[PDB]
Amino acid sequence: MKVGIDAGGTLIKIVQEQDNQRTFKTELTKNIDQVVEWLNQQQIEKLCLTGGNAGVIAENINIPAQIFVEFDAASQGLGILLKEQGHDLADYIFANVGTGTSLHYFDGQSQRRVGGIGTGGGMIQGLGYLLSQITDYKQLTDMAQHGDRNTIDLKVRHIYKDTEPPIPGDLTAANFGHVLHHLDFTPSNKLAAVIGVVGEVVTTMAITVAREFKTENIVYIGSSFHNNALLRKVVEDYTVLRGCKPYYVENGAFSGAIGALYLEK
Amino acid sequence: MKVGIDAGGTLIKIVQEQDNQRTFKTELTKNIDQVVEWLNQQQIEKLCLTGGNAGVIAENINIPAQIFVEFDAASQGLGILLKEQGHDLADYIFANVGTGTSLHYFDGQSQRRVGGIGTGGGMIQGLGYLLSQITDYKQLTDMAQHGDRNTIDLKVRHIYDTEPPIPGDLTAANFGHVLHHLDADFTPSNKLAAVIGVVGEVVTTMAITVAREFKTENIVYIGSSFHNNALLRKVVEDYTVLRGCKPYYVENGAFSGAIGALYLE
Ligand SMILES: CC(C)(COP(=O)(O)O)[C@@H](O)C(=O)NCCC(=O)NCCc1ccc2c(c1)OCO2
Ligand SMILES: CC(C)(COP(=O)(O)O)[C@@H](O)C(=O)NCCC(=O)NCCc1ccc2c(c1)OCO2
Ligand SMILES: Nc1ncnc2c1ncn2[C@@H]1O[C@H](COP(=O)(O)OP(=O)(O)O)[C@@H](O)[C@H]1O
Ligand SMILES: Nc1ncnc2c1ncn2[C@@H]1O[C@H](COP(=O)(O)OP(=O)(O)O)[C@@H](O)[C@H]1O
Ligand SMILES: [Mg+2]
Ligand SMILES: [Mg+2]
Repeated sequence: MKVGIDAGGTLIKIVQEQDNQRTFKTELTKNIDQVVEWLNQQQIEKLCLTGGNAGVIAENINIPAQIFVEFDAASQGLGILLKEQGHDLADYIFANVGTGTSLHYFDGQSQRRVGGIGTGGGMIQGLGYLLSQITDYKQLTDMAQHGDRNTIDLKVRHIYKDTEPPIPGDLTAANFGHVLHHLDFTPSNKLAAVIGVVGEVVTTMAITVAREFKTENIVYIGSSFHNNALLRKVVEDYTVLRGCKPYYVENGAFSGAIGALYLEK
Repeated sequence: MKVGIDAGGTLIKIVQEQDNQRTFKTELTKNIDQVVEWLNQQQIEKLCLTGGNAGVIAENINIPAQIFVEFDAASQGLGILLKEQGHDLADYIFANVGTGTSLHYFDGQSQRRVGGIGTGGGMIQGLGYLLSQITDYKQLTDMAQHGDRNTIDLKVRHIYDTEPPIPGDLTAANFGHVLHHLDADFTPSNKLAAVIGVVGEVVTTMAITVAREFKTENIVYIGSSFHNNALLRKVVEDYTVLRGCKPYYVENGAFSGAIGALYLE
């Protein structure tokens, strides 16, 4: 029984490894006390930790464990998942959309963090609550899927009216830029708008560093995508529209947890 | 007299050259017909137009107008103002924070658009409205200046008693602290500071990124989004300096396109 844990800002991602068969488990970071409780009802050969709240588990537990830096673990665990699912990428950008967003360039050998931005799942939840007073994640994201962004977001065509614009008319020109023109807004529409801006910024920054480091492959991981097809859709379609190849990975959110186990030896 | 006009998504910038004197004027883009009726009264030697709404002006007036693309006009005006204000820059990014944001790299001889994002002035107004119900720009910005982002934004140190792999004071996630502070009723000022906060962080991030890519330490910020918004300017200025780049703000920078259309011929 080997256990990899990525204790991040919002979710604790738990990977158990036993007989080459891995099981996946997730807890809220708010419930970190229940993860410690659970760990001590377990027999564990090796415990491998990563992410911001790894210290909290490390100090509150009796058994020995080892801490690894999340950027390396994510990069190592991601690489493992990609290969198992049939993707042979000599290089790629990967964007880790957790509570916040961290961007890395994997050159084929190692990773380097090339950027980051505070627009992630934290903002989806945070700004989502402020606009809808919903706290429940499933409730929030499900509702957002029905949303229409037309009355909230402003497109290039809306600025350029009938004159042909210098860049595609369909692009978002300003997020939340149509609001002051439609003053006569449902939580669906508002929540979809929040997810939309988060998506478009992440994709923008991803595509920019992808171009900077001369690769067309962009991989998107993080729990921010779970139960949120709209976010996934917003990211993939713009990646494609800029001539890059988006990649999604099953259990991609557990890259840090798996990478920790791999970094351990 | 001579008249240059940048008719944008939110503001119409008007530069009047008469008797060796410049007059800088702003009218709301909702009042475009009003601007049109003013142009028809006037004695004008040369009318030069740019921006998305330039076409609405041209088809409604009774004199000829020369139309140019706002990217080329913005660049020409900015290079004029820069040289006039003592600046001798070999190369730079210029970040145009208008209704939306457009990023450009000036190599010495010409500009090329290197990216954009819909986080800008129009987001500040629309999103600000949803969180406060304030539709008056001046009320919106004034209110936001005394805002405190502490209880709303999530920093890197808050995710990590551990030493983080990147500086702890940085924003990890905008609005990422909201779920932790549910009990607090969030003041309009504090919410609006965080709106301005995320807009400033995204644009500055992208401008720093493209600056690194095109190998320039100079980033010139323009656009009327900075008008009456010390917070935005500060957010953008401090983080540009934070990342080892030189930020430049230009007197009449928001009128770059209006000036530049008069000198693009
Ligand atoms: C911190 C962390 C690695 C933690 O991983 P996780 O818990 O999985 O989200 C991840 O959230 C992250 O990379 N967040 C974004 C950190 C970042 O690169 N911020 C730059 C955006 C920014 C731009 C301007 C800023 C600023 C911050 O602080 C003040 O001025
Ligand atoms: C269009 C315009 C030049 C108009 O000038 P102005 O009125 O001076 O702000 C300016 O607002 C601008 O550059 N806006 C941003 C356009 C852009 O580069 N968008 C990319 C961000 C984006 C990312 C993903 C998207 C998307 C848009 O559309 C849906 O999918
Ligand atoms: N069951 C859930 N509870 C809360 N947030 C969730 C859940 N499922 C997905 N999320 C989303 O995932 C985000 C966290 O993503 P993750 O990659 O786990 O980041 P971290 O490593 O910071 O925990 C949340 O902010 C939210 O947008
Ligand atoms: N008088 C004003 N009324 C409304 N918004 C203003 C005003 N002055 C400055 N702004 C801000 O500047 C933005 C417009 O910037 P600008 O560069 O003029 O954009 P555009 O070229 O699209 O008109 C607005 O979205 C708003 O945030
Ligand atoms: Mg994480
Ligand atoms: Mg403009």
